[PDB]
This record gives sequence, C-alpha cells and structure tokens, in this order.
Amino acid sequence: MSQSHLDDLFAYVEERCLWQFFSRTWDREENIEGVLNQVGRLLTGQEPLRGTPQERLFYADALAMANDVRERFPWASQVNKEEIEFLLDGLKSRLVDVTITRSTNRELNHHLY
Amino acid sequence: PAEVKLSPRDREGIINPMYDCQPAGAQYAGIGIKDCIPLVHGGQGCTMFVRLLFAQHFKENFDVASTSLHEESAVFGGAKRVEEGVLVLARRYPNLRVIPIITTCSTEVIGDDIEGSIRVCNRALEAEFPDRKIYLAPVHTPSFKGSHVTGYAECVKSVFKTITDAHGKGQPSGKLNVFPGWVNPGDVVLLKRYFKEMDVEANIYMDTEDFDSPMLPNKSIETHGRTTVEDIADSANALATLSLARYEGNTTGELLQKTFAVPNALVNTPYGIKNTDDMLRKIAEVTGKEIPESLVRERGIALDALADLAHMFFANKKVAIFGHPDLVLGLAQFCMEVELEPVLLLIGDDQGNKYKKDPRIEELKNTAHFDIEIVHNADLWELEKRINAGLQLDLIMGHSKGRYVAIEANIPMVRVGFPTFDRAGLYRKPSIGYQGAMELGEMIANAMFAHMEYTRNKEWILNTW
Amino acid sequence: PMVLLECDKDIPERQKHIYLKAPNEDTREFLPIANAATIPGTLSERGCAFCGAKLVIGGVLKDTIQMIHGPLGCAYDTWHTKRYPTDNGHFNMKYVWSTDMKESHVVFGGEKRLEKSMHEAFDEMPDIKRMIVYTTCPTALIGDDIKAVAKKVMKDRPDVDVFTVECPGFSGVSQSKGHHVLNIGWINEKVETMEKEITSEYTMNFIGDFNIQGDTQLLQTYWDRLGIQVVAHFTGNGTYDDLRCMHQAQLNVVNCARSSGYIANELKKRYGIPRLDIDSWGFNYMAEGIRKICAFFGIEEKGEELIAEEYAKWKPKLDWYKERLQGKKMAIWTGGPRLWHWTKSVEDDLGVQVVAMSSKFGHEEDFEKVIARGKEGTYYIDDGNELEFFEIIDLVKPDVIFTGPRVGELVKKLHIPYVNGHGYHNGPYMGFEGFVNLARDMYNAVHNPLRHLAAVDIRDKSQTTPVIVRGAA
Ligand code: CLF
Ligand SMILES: [Mg+2]
Ligand SMILES: [Mg+2]
Repeated sequence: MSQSHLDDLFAYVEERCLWQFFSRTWDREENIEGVLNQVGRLLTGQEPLRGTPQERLFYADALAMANDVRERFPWASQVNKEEIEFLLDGLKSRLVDVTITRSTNRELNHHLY
Repeated sequence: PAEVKLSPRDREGIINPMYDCQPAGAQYAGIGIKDCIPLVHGGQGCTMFVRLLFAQHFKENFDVASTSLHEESAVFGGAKRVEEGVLVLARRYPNLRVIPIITTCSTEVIGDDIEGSIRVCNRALEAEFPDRKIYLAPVHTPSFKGSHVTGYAECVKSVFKTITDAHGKGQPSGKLNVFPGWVNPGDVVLLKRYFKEMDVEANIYMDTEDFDSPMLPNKSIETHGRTTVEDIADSANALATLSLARYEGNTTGELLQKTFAVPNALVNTPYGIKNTDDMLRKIAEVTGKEIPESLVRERGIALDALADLAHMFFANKKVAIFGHPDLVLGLAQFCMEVELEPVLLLIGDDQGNKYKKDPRIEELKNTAHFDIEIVHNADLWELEKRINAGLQLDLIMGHSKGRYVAIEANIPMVRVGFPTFDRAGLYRKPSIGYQGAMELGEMIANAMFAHMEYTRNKEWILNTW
Repeated sequence: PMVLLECDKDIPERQKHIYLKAPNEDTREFLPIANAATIPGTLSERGCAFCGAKLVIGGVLKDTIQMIHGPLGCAYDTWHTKRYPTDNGHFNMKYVWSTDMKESHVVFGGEKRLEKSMHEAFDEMPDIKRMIVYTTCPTALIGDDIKAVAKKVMKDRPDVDVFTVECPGFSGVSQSKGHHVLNIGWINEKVETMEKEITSEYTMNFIGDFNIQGDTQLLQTYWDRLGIQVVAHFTGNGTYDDLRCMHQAQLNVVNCARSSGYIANELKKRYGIPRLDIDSWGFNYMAEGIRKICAFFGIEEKGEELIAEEYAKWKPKLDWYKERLQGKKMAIWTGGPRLWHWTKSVEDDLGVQVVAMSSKFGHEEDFEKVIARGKEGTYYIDDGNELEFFEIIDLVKPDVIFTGPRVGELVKKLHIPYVNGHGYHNGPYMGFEGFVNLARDMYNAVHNPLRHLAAVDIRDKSQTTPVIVRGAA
C-alpha cells in the first residue's frame, strides 16, 4: 500500500544512509534532493546525471540505495514510474521533517563550519 | 683524573620528558589512601591522562575526579567548579572520606582561592551530612616548577597536615611511621615482611599492596589504598619516622618532627646491600629490636646469587640510569656493589640545587674509579643524543618511556621505577632490600643473556657459568 | 524515554543525556543533549581540547615536530599512549617536545622560550623541517602569540614550515574543540600552499582516519589495487606537505565525520570537492564504500573484482565468528563515531547486539546517527561517567565491552571481558580483513577460560573447576 512502501523506504534510509546527517541544514537539504532525484531515475530506468562532480557523487550514493531497495522490496519492481516518483517526493518530505524541521541538533544553522 | 660531575641540560626545551608534572604525583599520593578520591582542579586532560598513566603502570583503574575547568572559569575564576566537584563527589560516593584538592597550571595561574573554597565546602558538608567527616586537603602543585616527584611529596605533606591538624596528639602508639617514597606494591610487601620478621610495628605510608588486586569469585573490587584516616592520624603518636626517600616524603617526616616531636630518621633509599644493611641498623637503633637471623639469610641468598654474576658478566660494563632521584642514586650504589660502572645518571627536574647537596653524591665521588656524569634537569633526549655522539653503554636502567632509545641503539635495558608498562608484572617484583637487589641483578643478567643470544655474541658461554 | 539513573539522583540534569530507546517513540523528541559542559566531580571520561588537536590529529603525522608550548606534563601525557604506526620507523610515537615552561615564563612571558625551543628542535633533528606548535592551559592564559613566534622562526629559517594551534585544555568542553580549531586553521592557512604531481585519472583525499594499528595502510592496498591516487590522508600515516596539497583531489572520502568533517565541508565550499561519507569499519559497509568510490570514478568493474576477491578471502572466517558471536551482548564506550560505525555492522555481520553505548564527546549529530542505526532497548549515553557505567552493566549485562584499557581493567573485576575500542587489541580493524580481526578479538575475549575460572570459589565443596572447549576460524 502507498504508506507501507514509503515506510519501507524511510526505514531503509534511516538505518543505512549517512548523507541525510551532514553537518548543516543546507547540506542535508542538498543531499536529500540530490540523492533522491538520482534514486528516482535509477528505479525508473532513466539515464542518471553524471556531469559535474556533485552529480557524480549523488549518483554514487543513489546507486547504493536503488540497488538495495530493488533487492529488499519486491514492490519496488512492481510499481510504475509515477508511483516511484510520488513515493520519493513523500520520502524527501519525511527526511526534511526528521533531519531538519524537528531535529533538535543545535548546530544545524551555524553559519560557519 | 677521576671525576663525578653534575651538569644541567644545556637546552631550554625538552625532548622526551623523564617525569610528569606535579599534579600527576599528587594524584599518585592520593590514590594510596583508602576512601580517597583526589579532585584535580583544572582542565580535564590533567585528570584523564594521569588515570591512563596509572593504568599503564599497574594495569588497574584508580578513581580521580576533575573540576572540568572550561572557558567561563578561565575568565571569571574557577572556585565554583571546585565547590561543585566536592559536593558531587560527596553526594555520589557515600563512603568517601578524603579529597586532596590538587591545583594545576591553569588554576595556579588564575589564582583560585582553594582554602576559601574548602571553608565553603566544609560548611556545606557539615550541614548536609551531619554524621560524616570529609577531609579536604589543599594541594598546591603548579606544573611550571618541580615534577611529579615534588608533587607526590607535597600531597603527602598536605594530607598529613590536614588529618593531623584535625586529630592532634593522643596516646603513644609504639609504632614506626615509614615513608618508603614512590615504590611498587612489591616493595611494600617486602618492607612489611622485614618489619614482621624484626617484630616492629609500623605503618607504611601509603600502603599500596592491594593495587595488585585479585579477580575474585564474588566480583568484589579491592583495588584501593590501605592507608586510612586513622593510620595517618596515628602518625602523630609514633615512636619515630623512618624516611627512605629524601625527595619523596622526608618533608612529611620533618613536619611530624616539628609539630609532634616524632624524631625523623632519613636513610639512604634501600637499593643494594649496604643501603639495606644501614636501613636495618637504623630500625634496630630506634626500636631497640635486634635484626633477625632471617634477614641475615635473605641477605646471604642475595649475595650468593649476585656473586654468580658480578665478575663474570657485570665487571667493567657501562650503565646509564634514569628515574626518580632517590632511585637513580640508590641504583648507582647497587651497580657498584656488583662491579657495574654507572657512568651516566640522569635526573629529570629543576631540583639541582638540592641534588648538589645530596650526601650520596659525595659517597659516589669517594668511590667511583670511572668518571660519572650526573645530568640534572635532564630529558631522555639527553641519553639518546649522548649515545648518538658515541657514548658506549652495555646497559640502560630506567622506566618504559625510554624504551625506544634502548631498542634502536640495541642496548639491553632493565625496567625500573615508574612507569614500567612495557613488561609484565614488574609492579609485583621488589627492587629494594636484599631480595630486590637479587631480583634486579638477575633481571640485568637475563637481559644481557637474551641480548647475547639475539646478537650471537659468545652465546655459547651461557653453559658453565 | 530519557533515563534518570539511581546514581544520578543528585545530578538529575544527567537524565537529558541518557536515552533508552523504546517502541514507537519519535526519536526526534529524545535526542540527548550533547557537547555541553561537563559536571565537575563526576568521573566523566572526557579529555581536553589540546588532546583533540595534538594527540588525535596532528601527532599522527610522520615527519613533523609536535611542539607543545606549556609545562612538561601536557607533553609527557601525550607520549607512549597512541598506536598509529608509520612507514618511517614510527617517528611520531618515539618523540614529544615541550617548551618546559617555568615560573619565570608565567611572569615575563613564554614567547622567547618557545622560539628557542623551536630552533633547538630543528637543530637537534636537521632532517625534520616541519612543525606544529600547540598552546596549553597556561600559555593561553598568559597570551603568548605563538603564531607571531612561528612567523619569526619561518622568516629566520626559510627551509622550515610551521603551523600553530590555539587549544588550551579549558577551551570547549572536551577533545572536540581541538579537532575544530586544527581543521579550520589548516584549511585557512596551509591548504594550497604547494602542489604535487598527479599520477592517476582518479584522485581523492581520505579524511578522518588516523592509522590506528595500520588501518590506513590496509585501506591503501585497496586504493592501489583500484588505481586511485590518494593526494592526502588526513592524517593516518601522513605527511605535513601532503596535507598542503588537499585542494588537488577530485573527491573527499570521510570516515570520521566528527573530527574531520570540518575540513571536508570547507574543501567543498572553497574548492568544489564533493564530500562522500562512508563506513570503513564493517564488512558489508566496506563493500558499500568501495562501490560508491568506484561509481564516482566510473571504475565499477575494478571495484567488483576487489570486492569479490576480499569476500572469497575473508567472508568464510567472518561467518565462522558470526556463528559463535550471534546473540552476544556488546557495549561500546568510546569517543562517539565508533558507536554509529559499529552498532549495525556488528549486528549485520556478526549477529552481535549492542545494548549500551556511551560517547565521551559526540555532538547531537553523532546521536542522530547512532539512534537511527541502533536497537530498541539500548541505552544511549552522552558524556557517561563511571558510576553510570556500573549501573548500566547491572541493567544490560553485556558479554563484552569495547572501551579504553583503564575501563577494561575495571570491568575485568566484574568478570566482563573487553576489547580496546580505541587502540584495538590485535588490529587493524578497518576494511574486510580488519573486521575479521575485530571479530577474532571479540571471540577470544568472551570465550576465554580465565573468565570461567574466576567465577569458581574453590572453598565451595559443591563447585568443581570446569574446562571449556574453544575454537578457531
Ligand atoms: S587540560 Fe590539557 S593536559 Fe591539562 S595542563 Fe591543560 S592542555 Fe594540558 Fe599539562 S602541565 Fe600538567 S598536565 Fe595539566 S597541570 Fe598543566
Ligand atoms: Mg528504524
Ligand atoms: Mg647459590
């Protein structure tokens, strides 16, 4: 069901990934957007973006997640392109909520590194 | 042309320090007291690094707390960190009785009023714990003078002043006070046996025997000093004080003489045969008790063992020694008894004006047939540099932070003094007394024997010696 | 929920530092306070800011004088305490330097004492031309300007290069502040002050690995097999001058995001070098990390050849240990990052259940990571202290504790074995082989005849002395 699928993706990211836990708000936002846009491409058979060094790194992170999602979750090979996109938009929102909006990490907005 | 010369290190900086700073030595004094947790007033490293150092030497945990000086205290003063730290200790450790409050470079520079904080805490503790007495001893240990040797002596003196101030003079105990200095548990075990065999009652300050604690079926933790408040208070009532270490507790023996008329007898630290002989003669003098046959026998067994080694393996071999001043001077005398030649003695702190007056210097000047260089204010680079410039040594005696000098120079090395973390069980092996002299001589020989085998240097000779 | 331990009834502020993860909780409501002031008198495990700069990071370098401007204790205390070998005979571990500050320097200043010490150090070791100078508590308090002294020395001695760190032990609350001051000063002053030859199409820095028991040298066998040039290691088996070249890398691979994330973040800001966080401990983690690096460079096939070979070599041993370690309970009481690098890797690869974790100096960031990866029913402790450790042992009854040696020697009395979570027992512990080494030490620690023998009271008529049968992979 759509909420179960999203719960699967969210639990995977939380227990596996590090890119959502970078040092500052702006870096978390950049990574959530960048990695998950690539994940969507990879899970829907689209050509990944591999132009700039940053794009190539989002691809690298995304490839791990896309491969793990396809191995862990049978549904991820059954749902269609629009359903994958909708799930990943929901996942972006959830990740922003828990890693930025409602995080009590008091360093996230410090202007200097 | 036969010359014992004292000279200072010729560099302003240090490379490879021989000793730690004063607060580390104060901590060492305190951990030998039962129901004591020292409180080190300064930054956190001043505590944690020293707890690690004790774990390296003893392979045990000892409890020491920090006041956790942070940036606000550096601007406005740290008294509130002391006061909080004392109460947090008292509240969480109901059996705690003694807190030496040890200053550091930071808290000496900023001038926190330790005695004023102690008055605050004494009032607070008396109100909060009416049926408890906690002894707070102020220990002034700036790290920019002296060393852990001086810090040890200062802490012992302060704790004794604090506790004896509180209890004063009572009924004569008939006991000796004994300040062995900074020695291992094995040295304490040997001294207890000597006093038992001589039928002399004595308190050894501090009694660190149980630092070598068992792993017990009941999971009990026994890794504590055995010297109690009551033991320290009773020092006022002793027959006499025997101080074995000029730089490591004699000033407490003098304080007890000045304050309580307990006569202090300072003797050479009992490394080697003669120094042990003279210690036992002083004990006999002050107590009226005879030296027992059992100690004549232990002495004879030590001499028998050393006689298998001295002219065969030791004669004319050149030795460098580093460590605490009482240990260095005492081991130089031991070396001579067994025909070793201690040509380089390194003492690691700024106390040269005292060392120039040490009567053992003169005892060396009147006996050595080879030149001796005594470098004070020395670091361990002073040893390495001399070896690199051509000094030929057959043996090094010192603590484990000199290990790489010996390893790289391919010189055998016996681990003595503090800390000896790179060999197993040395804290349990006496170095003082007759059995200690024997154990030291046999470590020396066995280190030489292994070296002969690894280097193929007449290794076939180890058959019919 | 947050936990008020019985031993903290008189310091109840500690409850906001201790989380027991329970079913269905929103963990965002239960993040420990971290990186706050220490409570005096607690027997906190924390060290000082100077430690974080000199012992942890700067002192790892193989070719650099470590000039500690202060009294001799800070130097003594950071010597013979670390296990970071080099390929030049362990220069870094053999030596420590102090300005031997005395009372007269407190009164009149220490700058000339420092200057003289610095020239002496370069004179005594004429092959060494690089130095880091650190302040300590009292040299900070008296205001010695070590940067100005270093400037004069470099003017007077044009063949040396000197870096300075202001890191008195009272700064910050822990080692962490030392990490930060060193990282930011290095990127501001010394990065892009020279360049090296580029010999590969694929270049990276490895950031936040300090070569404990040879970890860095083990990982370097991977990079060499893959044909990746490492411009600089920050700082395992590293050189001062390699660190000056960091701007040249195409990619920054980060392991210790706590100590060294700062310089990765600034290298991205200033030079556009992307930051890739990995876990270089953990068997399946190491495979993920290699796959990410190889996907970034477009050398995927070379990555799969290396992974296949490493699995063939090491996975059977790893699985032997998993069979015997499955269900064992572990505690991790270390600095912070190893909590989140290890909790799920020991669970996945060894079947080990981490039941309690304590961080000396971690930030809220580190707690986000560990709680995300960690189990329900586990305790998560910020700035733990000794009495808390005993209470936690009574609550969770670990089979093994990964912690420092002193704490290991304490818990031995309770018949609990330890592995040195800082300096390792028989490392390295990073990489594929390293995780097998970790598993071996855990196995030999717990399945140890001495532990069983200690429990027997020979006076109990009813008791015999057992024999245990062990194994080897
Ligand atoms: S918290 Fe850290 S280790 Fe402590 S002093 Fe400060 S920088 Fe240094 Fe140094 S000399 Fe000894 S150990 Fe201290 S009392 Fe000073
Ligand atoms: Mg989860
Ligand atoms: Mg015989």
